[PDB]
Parts: sequence; C-alpha cells; structure tokens
Amino acid sequence: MISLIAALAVDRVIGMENAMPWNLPADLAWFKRNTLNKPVIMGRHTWESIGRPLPGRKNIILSSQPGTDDRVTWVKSVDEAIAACGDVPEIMVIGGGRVYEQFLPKAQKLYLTHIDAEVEGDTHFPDYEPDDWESVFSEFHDADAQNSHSYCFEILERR
Ligand SMILES: NC(=O)c1ccc[n+]([C@@H]2O[C@H](COP(=O)([O-])OP(=O)(O)OC[C@H]3O[C@@H](n4cnc5c(N)ncnc54)[C@H](OP(=O)(O)O)[C@@H]3O)[C@@H](O)[C@H]2O)c1
Ligand SMILES: Nc1nc(=O)c2nc(CNc3ccc(C(=O)N[C@@H](CCC(=O)O)C(=O)O)cc3)cnc2[nH]1
Ligand SMILES: [Mn+2]
Ligand SMILES: [Mn+2]
Ligand SMILES: [Mn+2]
Repeated sequence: MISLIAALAVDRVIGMENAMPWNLPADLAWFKRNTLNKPVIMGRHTWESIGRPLPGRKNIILSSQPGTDDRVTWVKSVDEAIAACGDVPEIMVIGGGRVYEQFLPKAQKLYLTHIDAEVEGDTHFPDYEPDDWESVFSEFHDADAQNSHSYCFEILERR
C-alpha cells in the first residue's frame, strides 16, 4: 500500500525556496509517528531540504543522477523506488511536489495536515479530485504557545 503524507498551507502551498518556512512541532511529531519504521520515498530536492537521513526509517531518494551519500538508497524511477521498499505493509511518500504528483494515482491513503497559514510558495500539493477520497479521521487543534497556527490532521482513503 502506498500512502502520501504532507502538510499544506492555504492554497495547497507546501514549500518556498526549497524550505518550509513555518514551524509546527506538533505536526512534525505527527509526521514522525506516522512514518517511523516504514520506508520513506522522497525526491532529491526534499532530501536536500531535510539535510540529513531520517532515523528509524529506510530513506529512498529519487534522482536521475548517481547518488552522493551511501547512508540512503538512491533510485532512478518510480517503479525502482517501490521495489526498493521490499515487501512492507505501507510505503510513505514524503514529497516534494513533483514526487507527490507521480505517486498520487498509485496511493490508497493520504495523511494531510491542513495549516491555517498563508504562505507565499513555489511548490504545491497536487490538485486531487475530492470525490475520490473519503475522510476517515480528522482532528483540529487551535494554536498554542508551541504551535503558532491552528491545524487539522486528516486521513483520507481512496473510495
Ligand atoms: N509541506 C510538506 O509536506 C512538504 C513535503 C515535502 C517537501 N516539501 C517542500 O517541497 C519542495 C521540494 O519539492 P519539489 O517538487 O521542488 O522537488 P521534489 O519532488 O522533492 O524533488 C524533485 C527531484 O526528484 C527527482 N525525481 C522526481 N521524480 C523522479 C523520477 N520519476 N525519476 C527520477 N528522479 C526523479 C529529480 O531529481 P534530479 O533533478 O536529481 O533528477 C527531481 O528534480 C521544498 O520546498 C520542500 O520544502 C514540503
Ligand atoms: N505533516 C507533515 N509535516 C511535515 O513537516 C512534513 N515534512 C515533510 C518533508 N520535510 C521534513 C522536514 C523535517 C522533518 C523532521 O525533522 N522530522 C523529524 C521530527 C521529529 C519530531 O519533531 O518529533 C522526524 O524524525 O521525523 C521531516 C520532514 C514531508 N511530509 C510532511 N508532512
Ligand atoms: Mn521503467
Ligand atoms: Mn514483493
Ligand atoms: Mn495562521
């Protein structure tokens, strides 16, 4: 099973200048809980944005060019990325925009955080078709001393 996980600001913005400008510790904790002990697939730009391997997960990086770090696994196509995960119950695709576009048609589940923040961005989550997806979990949180925007954790499953 393939799943996508992402945090979206207003208008589906996910990034700006290869960075995520906000800081929501509660959402990073949610990301960790839902990805730990699973393979994560990311594109090269997102690898560079994170800047290090994510511990406790098999890190698989898509790039058309040879890898430059043997602490992670490098693959050259979507099918190779999936194969490199092996026989696991759930593969987590962690972006960015161009990678999410390619894996969305193959995904059964979306883990989306909707952040009530306006962000100038240059990267968006794909414009998926809402009729294809059932919301099976949603949990709203107001802003607090640690998290400066309100946010909604949602899980959607392909109908
Ligand atoms: N808010 C969130 O949830 C979230 C999550 C992830 C990322 N982001 C943000 O998203 C932005 C990065 O997204 P992006 O769209 O620019 O880049 P991306 O999807 O991370 O990376 C694209 C790169 O991945 C490689 N790639 C993708 N598909 C491939 C394929 N089928 N075969 C081979 N290589 C492939 C290519 O690398 P080569 O050029 O080396 O061939 C391509 O240039 C950053 O701002 C980051 O902060 C946000
Ligand atoms: N909901 C969601 N939020 C995100 O921030 C997110 N980020 C990415 C890509 N970028 C990043 C950037 C940093 C870390 C990171 O430092 N994660 C730690 C945090 C642990 C914690 O704070 O409790 C990790 O071990 O996962 C993960 C992904 C992809 N999907 C996402 N999905
Ligand atoms: Mn092929
Ligand atoms: Mn198999
Ligand atoms: Mn806000």
